[PDB]
Amino acid sequence: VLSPADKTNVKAAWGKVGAHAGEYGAEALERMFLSFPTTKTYFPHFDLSHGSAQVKGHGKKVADALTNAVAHVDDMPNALSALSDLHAHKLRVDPVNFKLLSHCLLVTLAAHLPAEFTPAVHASLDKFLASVSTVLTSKYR
Amino acid sequence: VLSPADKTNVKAAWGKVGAHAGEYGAEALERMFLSFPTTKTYFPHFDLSHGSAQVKGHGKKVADALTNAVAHVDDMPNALSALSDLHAHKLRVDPVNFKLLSHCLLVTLAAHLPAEFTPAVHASLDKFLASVSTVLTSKYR
Amino acid sequence: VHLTPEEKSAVTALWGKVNVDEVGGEALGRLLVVYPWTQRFFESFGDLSTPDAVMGNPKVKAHGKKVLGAFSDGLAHLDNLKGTFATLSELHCDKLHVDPENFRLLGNVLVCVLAHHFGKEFTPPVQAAYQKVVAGVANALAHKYH
Amino acid sequence: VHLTPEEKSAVTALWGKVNVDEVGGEALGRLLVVYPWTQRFFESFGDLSTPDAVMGNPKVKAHGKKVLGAFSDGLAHLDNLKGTFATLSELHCDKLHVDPENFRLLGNVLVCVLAHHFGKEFTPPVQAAYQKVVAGVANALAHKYH
Ligand code: HEM
Ligand code: HEM
Ligand code: HEM
Ligand code: HEM
Repeated sequence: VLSPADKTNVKAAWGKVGAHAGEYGAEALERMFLSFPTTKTYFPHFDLSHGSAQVKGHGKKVADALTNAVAHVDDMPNALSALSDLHAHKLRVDPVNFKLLSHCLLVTLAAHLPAEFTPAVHASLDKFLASVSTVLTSKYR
Repeated sequence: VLSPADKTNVKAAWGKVGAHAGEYGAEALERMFLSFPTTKTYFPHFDLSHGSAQVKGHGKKVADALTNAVAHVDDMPNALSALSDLHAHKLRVDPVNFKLLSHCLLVTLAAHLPAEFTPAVHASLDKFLASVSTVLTSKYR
Repeated sequence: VHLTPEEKSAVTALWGKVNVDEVGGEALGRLLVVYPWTQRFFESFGDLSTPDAVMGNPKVKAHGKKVLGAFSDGLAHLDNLKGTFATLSELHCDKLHVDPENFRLLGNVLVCVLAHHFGKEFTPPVQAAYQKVVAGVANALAHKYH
Repeated sequence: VHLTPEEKSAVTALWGKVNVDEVGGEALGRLLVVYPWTQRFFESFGDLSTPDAVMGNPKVKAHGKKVLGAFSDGLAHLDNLKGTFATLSELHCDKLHVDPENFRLLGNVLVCVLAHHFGKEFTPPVQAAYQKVVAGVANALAHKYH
């Protein structure tokens, strides 16, 4: 449940992510509203068209959050506190949506990081995102 | 997450259970084979019929466990390292099945605690079994 | 749902001692309390802060009424659940966009509550039948987010 | 499933680029590596000990062919999916008792995989068309459970 090997691979993947991060985060949002329209439902004060500078600005924020999380992997509950309150209490996102976004992030990490995206690596990111997610929902269960 | 409050009712309610724990762990098992037959596929080496002694035997085993977990409700990750390995690695039980059992355990508790199954307790109990389930499937991480 | 007839009867007969004025609140209230994110849909009802808040919410109360009332209708037309939750699905999948999983939830907490009222009477075989009924209804309000 | 003609095209377009002999196993292997409890169903395969073990097992790569093959029929039948998968649905539900959740999980690793091969070419719109498909396939496979 986030072994080192796991914390090592995450690291690399995100390692090889760099600054494209913001754009990568934006790309996942865009793939998520695309394949998971309903999700659009939480972003009504948003320009959700193809080049949304808003979407651009968020993709950044989200990615930024991941970098952090990646950075405090063994302390996420704490590194991610704030958002847990934002998401559970404030936004009240149906926990489900979390699975959709990780699937989207994954699909974008793979599309860009072909060489790094390997079963084990894929397996380690999945578990990673999986925790980030669990933490962002702790306010529920 | 097990808020303090949460731990209170788990104890208060489990404590209420007492020695019926066997019955209920058997009632619960039984409830699952019937409402969800899909789960019966993991107990081929058993007689799943009503009277059944084999199930009773296993029901006590479950009850006992719920017990030792309620105890160390504070550190169930260590409190279940064995069962965890067994469920994940040996049995490779699908994580979906946990949610079905917890539900039929809930439905057993409630069946036997009218004065005590309040919408607060309903809730705490619901959280802890999930806690339990997480651990029991954490090795899938 | 299928349901054998001994099932057909158990669902029923039991369903016959249900103070609807009462169960439909418990159920809609417990849900709001147990699976909290469900609250965003009923922001309008007001204070849902505590369980007692939720529980004492007359709006919560009057609504659960509406729900179970739909249940009985559905419960009456097992043979063709789709006809019944006709407009229902449209509303949830379409105007509201509520994840089907939730429907699934509302159902289980409505089993959980029957178990509370009827104690031993709610039997494993009985639960079994209801469980069937619940899946049906769920799927019926679902198959409109396709 | 519904699909837009620049949708229905595009899928099919990309699909034609697929090395069927291969993709099947990258997906299946990855499923087994990423969601280990699915290994239960494939105990007879040989050694699934490791990722490489799994990714390299010939029983895995061969069956990866059969599965991708199912996907091709579906594509040729983006309407009568139900009709198309009826028999498999039987194998899968009635006999193997695989949880329907596992199909969503499979179609989602094959999406990752397609993304994997095609890079920039699997734009978001492309993904979405595929998402549609994969999902239809899933309901289709899980039919026998409804
Ligand atoms: C990968 C997991 C996620 C991460 C890291 C994440 C991160 C964030 C962050 C950092 C913010 C606020 C940042 C700021 O304004 O400074 C935010 C807001 C938000 N999140 Fe998430 N999020 C995640 C998942 C989700 C999901 C699955 C949804 C539901 C579709 C969601 C819905 C929202 C919405 C609507 C907002 C705020 C929009 C606004 O500012 O009006 N989030 N998220
Ligand atoms: C909170 C939920 C659960 C608890 C507390 C639990 C606990 C246990 C315990 C204590 C044992 C026996 C260990 C021993 O004999 O040393 C066991 C075995 C087993 N469990 Fe579970 N378990 C849970 C969930 C499940 C689920 C959801 C399934 C799938 C339906 C499952 C399937 C099995 C099987 C097949 C065995 C083997 C018994 C045998 O070898 O004959 N368990 N479990
Ligand atoms: C699954 C069993 C359910 C049944 C039988 C049911 C039934 C109903 C009925 C009869 C109405 C009112 C229609 C009218 O009077 O015009 C309604 C409305 C509504 N339901 Fe449900 N419902 C179910 C599940 C859910 C779930 C899971 C949610 C969200 C968590 C939900 C949220 C809503 C909301 C927001 C409304 C507002 C309609 C209004 O206020 O006019 N329902 N439902
Ligand atoms: C979701 C889309 C899926 C498709 C299109 C698919 C396709 C197939 C096909 C074509 C076969 C064998 C037919 C034959 O040999 O004549 C098969 C068998 C099998 N499938 Fe699936 N599969 C899917 C999902 C799954 C999942 C998610 C699991 C397990 C979690 C699974 C487990 C199995 C197993 C264990 C067999 C054994 C076949 C044998 O007896 O050799 N399948 N599937």
